[PDB]
This record gives sequence, C-alpha cells and structure tokens, in this order.
Amino acid sequence: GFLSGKRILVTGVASKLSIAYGIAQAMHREGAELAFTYQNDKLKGRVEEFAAQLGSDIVLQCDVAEDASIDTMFAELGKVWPKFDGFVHSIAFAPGDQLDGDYVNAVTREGFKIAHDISSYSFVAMAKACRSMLNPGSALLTLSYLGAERAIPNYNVMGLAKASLEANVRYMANAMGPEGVRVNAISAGPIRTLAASGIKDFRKMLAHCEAVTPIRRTVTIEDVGNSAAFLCSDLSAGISGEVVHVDGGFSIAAMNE
Amino acid sequence: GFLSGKRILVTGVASKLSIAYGIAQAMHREGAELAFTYQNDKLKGRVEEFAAQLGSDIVLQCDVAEDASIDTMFAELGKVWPKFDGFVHSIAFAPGDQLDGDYVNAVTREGFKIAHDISSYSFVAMAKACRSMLNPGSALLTLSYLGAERAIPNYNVMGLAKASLEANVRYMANAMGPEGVRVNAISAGPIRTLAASGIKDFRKMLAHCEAVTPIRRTVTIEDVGNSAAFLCSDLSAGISGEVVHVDGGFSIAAMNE
Ligand SMILES: NC(=O)c1ccc[n+]([C@@H]2O[C@H](COP(=O)([O-])OP(=O)(O)OC[C@H]3O[C@@H](n4cnc5c(N)ncnc54)[C@H](O)[C@@H]3O)[C@@H](O)[C@H]2O)c1
Ligand SMILES: NC(=O)c1ccc[n+]([C@@H]2O[C@H](COP(=O)([O-])OP(=O)(O)OC[C@H]3O[C@@H](n4cnc5c(N)ncnc54)[C@H](O)[C@@H]3O)[C@@H](O)[C@H]2O)c1
Ligand SMILES: Oc1cc(Cl)ccc1Oc1ccc(Cl)cc1Cl
Ligand SMILES: Oc1cc(Cl)ccc1Oc1ccc(Cl)cc1Cl
Repeated sequence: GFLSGKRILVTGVASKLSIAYGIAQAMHREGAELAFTYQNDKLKGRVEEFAAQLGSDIVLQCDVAEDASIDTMFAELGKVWPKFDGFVHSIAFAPGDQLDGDYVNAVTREGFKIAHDISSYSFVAMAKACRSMLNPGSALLTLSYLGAERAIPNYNVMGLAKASLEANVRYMANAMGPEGVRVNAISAGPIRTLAASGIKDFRKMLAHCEAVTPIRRTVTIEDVGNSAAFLCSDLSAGISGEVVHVDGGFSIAAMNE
Repeated sequence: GFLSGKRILVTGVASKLSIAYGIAQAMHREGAELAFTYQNDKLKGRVEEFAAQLGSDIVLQCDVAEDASIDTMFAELGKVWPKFDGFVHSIAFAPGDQLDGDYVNAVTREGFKIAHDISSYSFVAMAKACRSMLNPGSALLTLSYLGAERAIPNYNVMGLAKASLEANVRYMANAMGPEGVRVNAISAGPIRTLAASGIKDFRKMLAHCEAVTPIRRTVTIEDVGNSAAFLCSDLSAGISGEVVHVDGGFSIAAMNE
C-alpha cells in the first residue's frame, strides 16, 4: 500500500464505531505498522483485541490529561520504535452538561477549561513529547468538526475548543515544517459513534445532513479512514496546515430546501 | 452622536495608548454614557482620571480571572445602571514565556490554559453575569487579531486563544440573538499599545505591516474606536456574529514589495 514502511501511532480507539478504528483499519490495509494507546483500564482489553486483529502488539496506556502519562507512553514506545512517522490524534471531551441547551447558560469556567485542555492542547502536548522521535516525512493528524466554523446548537463549548484545535494545526504545521513534519486536520461530518451520543438531539442532526448533503448521504468511518491514510502518506507531501472537509460537501451548500 | 441614549461599559483601559481608550473617546464623542473598569489598584488612579475627562465617575474594579470579581462588579454597577446596553471586551493575556520562539517548544499546559481563560473565556463569563441587565438592542464587542486565522511568529498560543475567541463570538451571537443582543468582534491590525511590546519583535512587525498594507499605513486607536462605536450603535443592527477586519486591508494582500 502507499503507506508501507511507515510506523504510525493511533489513539482514541474505543469501539468498532470509533473513527480512529476506521483510520487504523484503512492504514493497516495500506501497509503501515500501527501502534495503539488506551486511556484507562476500562478500554485496555478491547484495544489489545483490535491491535491484534491489525497485526500490532504495541498497546500503551495514555491519558492526555497528565503530561506524565504522555512522557511515559512515548518513553515506552521508544523502546520498540526509536523513531516513527507521526500519530493520529482522535481525542476529545467536555463534561456532558456543557453540550445541552443555551450556550451562554451551560458554559462554565471549568467546562471550558477541560474542553480546551483535552481537545486542543493535548495535540501539541503530544507533538512536543515526541518531536525528536519523528522522522522526516512524518505527518500528524487530528479530527475537527464544522462546529468550529459555524455556531451549531448544543455543540457549544466544543465548538470553541475545535476552533482552537484548527488554529493549533496551523501553528504546529508552521513550527515543524522545516524539520520535515506535516500537520493537518480532517473536518469530518456527523458519524454515529459512541461519544456522538453525548450531544443532545443527534439522531436528528444526522437525518438533516442526510438530505442536505450534496452526495446525499453521511460519511462513514471508512470515508474518513481513506482520507486520513492519504493525509498521512507521502502522497500528500505538499499538504500542510490544512483542514480538509470530509463531510460530502455539506458545508459548501446553503438552503437545500 | 449615534450613541446618545446608550450606556456602555468599557474594559481594558490601561494608558492613553490602549485600544479601549481610543474606543471610549469615540463613543463618548458620539454621545454615550460610559462606565470603566480596572484590573487592579495599580491602575485605579489612571482609570479614574480618564473616566473624569469622559464624563464618568463610574469606575469599578474587575479581574476576569475571578468569577466573584465579575459578579461583584456588575452588582455594584447595577446600583447606578440597573440596565445598560452592552460592553466592550478589550482584554487579553498570556505569560511572556509563551510569546517568544518556536511555538511547539514555548507552549505549556499552564500557558495554554491561562491564555484561553483570560483572552477568550472572560468574554462569555462577562455575558453570563450581566445577561439579565441588557436592554433589547444591546451590543457586545471584543477585539481579535489575524493570528487566529494564520500562523504568525511569536504570537504562538495567543493565536489559539483568539480563534476560540472568534468562535465564542459566533456562539454568543447565536444564543443571545433572539433576546435582541448582537455580538461582534473587530480584528485589528498592529497598534503601538502598552501590551504590544510584550510580543517578540513588534516594531518590525509593524514596520513591515505598514508597507505591504493596501492603505500604506498602520491603523490607529482612532480608526478602531470609530469602527467600535459603529458596531455598538443601532446603525449596525444588521450585523451580528461578524469579525470585521480593521487593519487597512492587510490580510487580503499577498506578496508585495
Ligand atoms: N463522531 C463524529 O461525528 C465526529 C465528527 C467530527 C469530529 N469528530 C472527532 O473525532 C474524534 C473522535 O471522536 P469519536 O467520534 O471517534 O468518539 P469515540 O467515543 O469513538 O472516541 C473518543 C475517544 O476519546 C478518547 N479520550 C477521551 N478522553 C481522553 C483522554 N483524557 N486521554 C486519552 N484519550 C481520551 C476516548 O477514550 C475515546 O477513545 C474527536 O475529535 C471527535 O470530536 C467526531
Ligand atoms: N495591540 C494590537 O495591535 C492589537 C491588535 C489586535 C487586537 N488587540 C487586542 O486588543 C485588546 C487590547 O489590547 P491592547 O493592545 O489595547 O493592550 P493594553 O495593554 O492597552 O490593554 C490590555 C488590557 O488587558 C487588561 N487585562 C489583562 N488581564 C486582565 C485581567 N485579568 N482582568 C481584567 N483586565 C485585564 C489589561 O489590564 C489591559 O487593560 C486585546 O484583546 C488585544 O489582543 C490588540
Ligand atoms: O466533535 C463531535 C462532532 C459530532 Cl457531529 C459528533 C461527535 C463529536 O465528538 C465529541 C463530542 C462531545 C464529546 Cl464530550 C466528545 C466527543 Cl469525541
Ligand atoms: O493581540 C495582540 C496583537 C498584537 Cl499585533 C499586539 C498586541 C496584542 O495584544 C496582546 C498580546 C499579548 C498579551 Cl500577553 C496581551 C495582549 Cl493585550
């Protein structure tokens, strides 16, 4: 595959529905060697199972909330991969109470803090910790959402954390470009996953993008995987600091009845 | 003036070079009752003098890093202005060690948290505490910078705080819109203010700017003040959730010399 000889670290796999899973699966198919990380003991087991199915045995614990967790994880990976070619950042969170009802009433100082910490800072924190481990031609990828560009109901504070994420992509790309590292983000459309259920009225938010999206269907984790495999391959050598929308054109249309 | 009959609260006035100062002169010029706030006692004096010249003896203290300080401030203000027509958010901050050098190396979890808290969250925090005191037709204004749109050297983490800030403007305007409140932002070009010296290489970041800018000069707190006065008056009742560029058209040009 166009990803042979590459060693990429994939994070955020929680179930077969996880987007990171569609990404791992697609990269595996293109010949890359994968590495996985799990947040806690609750997920360890299923991640080891998935890693096995994808011919990998490197499964490390990592909570982007603590710099120590990140340093230990990368120091453990370095034992098998003195150097690798980038990682997929598919992590996000915000207390549930934040994603329900009026934005101004729901948002709090703490919720805001948590959302920005786990969903935007963790991306650079990881890059900082493995910077000297990355080979030239490496790519770093994160996953954003339209909420970053437009104001979407109930998405609330996450929207702000994502705008911050996308800005991160541009500052990271510009900072690491000379060393030969590329940084991009995929702005995926609504997908039926596990964390997608935390957003109030989601079953409807999908049926909307359904009949309004140019391609007349929502994207699948497969659609996203293919785009991430590419954005992480040497085929996208000229793309950096970009946020490409993989939503089937939903964002470039307006008032489709 | 076009602001007669409007009561506006202005924050961020530190010297005569402050943008917030330029904004207050214009509004008062357009016939507007003003109220000023100061971060700490070190500035209490200056603010009182400026407030006197602008026909105002309402000078409250307020540290956006504290929910309680924001609560008391509007509690005090409520004694004179049981209801007012909005405020101008001219507040931003980040530890100096975040604003110099390679972004990936400079950024820290602490620096990130603070920058987003003071420069972005405070804006919505203020709206929470005075939401019931606003009249229909009120206007909220904040200040941003092109760093939220592009990767600009040394601006580093402040660029991510601003993107969050600009997204905050869209989420706030969408939530408060049905209440007759408009929320907008002005993306200002480089101005010689008291906090501008805090950015690594600014005098040269200003010398370059006034050379490649369509209007061939850097904006002044006057140009900003005037646009601010307009964005807060009923004259701009058709604008909400917008980020207007008051930078002489610099952001639209490319490759000049
Ligand atoms: N689902 C969508 O429609 C959609 C659309 C656009 C973007 N995204 C983004 O895709 C990414 C993944 O979301 P998802 O849809 O696959 O949901 P998901 O529930 O399948 O996975 C989310 C992951 O976040 C991980 N995580 C949470 N906190 C963590 C922490 N502190 N440390 C390490 N890992 C942590 C979880 O463990 C989990 O694996 C997110 O960035 C998300 O916002 C999703
Ligand atoms: N200077 C520029 O060229 C420029 C360009 C675009 C946007 N802006 C923005 O304009 C705004 C004002 O900056 P400025 O250039 O007038 O510098 P300034 O030094 O004149 O004012 C900055 C203000 O921030 C206030 N502040 C900081 N921490 C605070 C806190 N915890 N609580 C309450 N107030 C606090 C300061 O006290 C001060 O008044 C900022 O949002 C800034 O980023 C400035
Ligand atoms: O960003 C998202 C956008 C969509 Cl349309 C659906 C799910 C998304 O992802 C999340 C939303 C809230 C929390 Cl707390 C965690 C995650 Cl992973
Ligand atoms: O945003 C700004 C943009 C420019 Cl060009 C000049 C000054 C700016 O304002 C700040 C920069 C850094 C810190 Cl710590 C605080 C403030 Cl108020």
